[PDB]
Amino acid sequence: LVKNKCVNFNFNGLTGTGVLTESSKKFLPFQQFGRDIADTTDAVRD
Amino acid sequence: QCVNLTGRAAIQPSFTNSSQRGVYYPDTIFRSNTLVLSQGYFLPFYSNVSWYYALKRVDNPVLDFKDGIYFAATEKSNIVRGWIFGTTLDNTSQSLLIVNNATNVIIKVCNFQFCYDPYLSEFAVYSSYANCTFEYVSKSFMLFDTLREFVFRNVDGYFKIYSKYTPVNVNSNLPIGFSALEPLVEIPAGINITKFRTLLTIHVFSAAYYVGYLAPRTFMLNYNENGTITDAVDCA
Amino acid sequence: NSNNLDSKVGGNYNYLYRLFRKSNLKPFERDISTEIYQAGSTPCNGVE
Ligand SMILES: *[C@@H]1O[C@H](CO)[C@@H](O[C@@H]2O[C@H](CO)[C@@H](O)[C@H](O)[C@H]2NC(C)=O)[C@H](O)[C@H]1NC(C)=O
Ligand SMILES: *[C@@H]1O[C@H](CO)[C@@H](O[C@@H]2O[C@H](CO)[C@@H](O)[C@H](O)[C@H]2NC(C)=O)[C@H](O)[C@H]1NC(C)=O
Ligand SMILES: *[C@@H]1O[C@H](CO)[C@@H](O)[C@H](O)[C@H]1NC(C)=O
Ligand SMILES: *[C@@H]1O[C@H](CO)[C@@H](O)[C@H](O)[C@H]1NC(C)=O
Ligand SMILES: *[C@@H]1O[C@H](CO)[C@@H](O)[C@H](O)[C@H]1NC(C)=O
Ligand SMILES: *[C@@H]1O[C@H](CO)[C@@H](O)[C@H](O)[C@H]1NC(C)=O
Ligand SMILES: *[C@@H]1O[C@H](CO)[C@@H](O)[C@H](O)[C@H]1NC(C)=O
Ligand SMILES: *[C@@H]1O[C@H](CO)[C@@H](O)[C@H](O)[C@H]1NC(C)=O
Repeated sequence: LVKNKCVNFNFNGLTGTGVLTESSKKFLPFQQFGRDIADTTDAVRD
Repeated sequence: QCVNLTGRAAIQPSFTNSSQRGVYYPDTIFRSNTLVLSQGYFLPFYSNVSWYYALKRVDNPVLDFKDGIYFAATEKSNIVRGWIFGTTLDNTSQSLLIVNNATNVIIKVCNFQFCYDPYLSEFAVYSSYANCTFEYVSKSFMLFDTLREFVFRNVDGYFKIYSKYTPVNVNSNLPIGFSALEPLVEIPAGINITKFRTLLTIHVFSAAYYVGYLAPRTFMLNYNENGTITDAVDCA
Repeated sequence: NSNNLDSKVGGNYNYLYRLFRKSNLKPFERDISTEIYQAGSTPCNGVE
């Protein structure tokens, strides 16, 4: 996991380009992805 | 073996309403600080609900599973144990049985010859069964009063169950408030369901159960910072 | 294709299908009943 750089992440079949930082969000057991106001993914369980 | 409980009072339903009860999560996505508008099948706000008592009177009548059922149970002694869903409720068609014993739940999709009056005690429900397509064993759904709420929906070959459990006060009446049920199970059954009966243990210890019907409506739902539903509006 | 495994010289008659039904099936729904379909009036009562 190359961190803090512009990369292609491909997490569990979801691909894209971005930067990864730790989060304090808590997910229910049936959730893995999270979407914000613009509906794009922001939080991913690793 | 089957026996007929002679000596009960005739079943008579009372009536109340489901004020802001029965709203379930429609998606498996984490949203926070957002308000969303949704379409679907929901239990209308302030809707008429039927009331049944299990106190020498046992209420186990055949009801009509139209589009989805909201089933609430107020109980301190766990009298209510399970359900049966089907159409003919004979051995000519396939039925779904959900029964909770002390430790686990048992789900079965077979051809059952249900008795004229099903009740637990032994297991005096069906004379015999055959051609079991599906079998499941999990953990008890039902592991002073305690309110247990369920939503049973039958969509696209899948039986979907959403549940919630809260300890309430001795006022057995369906509390006025807001509830947000959470997904529980999806059973691949692939059957036709138009009727259902409730399974009641008899020793009779007090219990009460309320039934409501889902209708097609639009709802406005609210999410908080932590990602849980906290308020909703019935547009119609 | 499975004409090597599912065909017998005398004939294979162990595969079945439903020919008559009162109404169309819904998605991912199954029907294994074996009642007697009633083409017209005058109910059958299993006479076939
Ligand atoms: C449902 O169950 C019955 C009984 O278990 C099945 O009928 C048996 O089928 C086998 C195999 O064809 C025969 O050898 C037996 O003689 C049958 N018994 C009787 C009493 O008819 C029936 O085939 C099953 N149906 C399905 C769809 O699986
Ligand atoms: C699910 O079961 C019901 C009841 O058996 C079926 O409704 C019947 O449909 C036929 C076909 O038009 C009618 O002649 C009957 O009068 C209906 N029964 C009742 C009680 O109204 C229904 O078709 C089944 N669903 C599917 C998808 O087959
Ligand atoms: C219960 O009563 C019905 C008639 O109402 C009867 O057909 C059935 O056999 C009875 N059950 C018994 C005797 O176990
Ligand atoms: C719903 O029932 C409560 C009592 O539990 C009552 O006060 C209220 O007016 C009822 N609402 C409607 C719309 O009938
Ligand atoms: C609920 O329906 C029953 C039967 O139709 C009726 O008697 C009762 O008044 C209804 N309840 C309300 C609050 O309208
Ligand atoms: C199915 O039900 C009929 C009554 O409708 C009964 O006579 C028959 O024995 C039952 N079959 C089995 C296998 O229990
Ligand atoms: C209850 O159901 C479970 C199924 O997991 C079974 O193993 C057990 O013997 C049953 N009875 C009791 C008393 O737990
Ligand atoms: C979210 O949960 C925390 C505890 O983990 C709690 O302190 C906070 O009040 C909750 N958020 C809201 C809006 O209640």
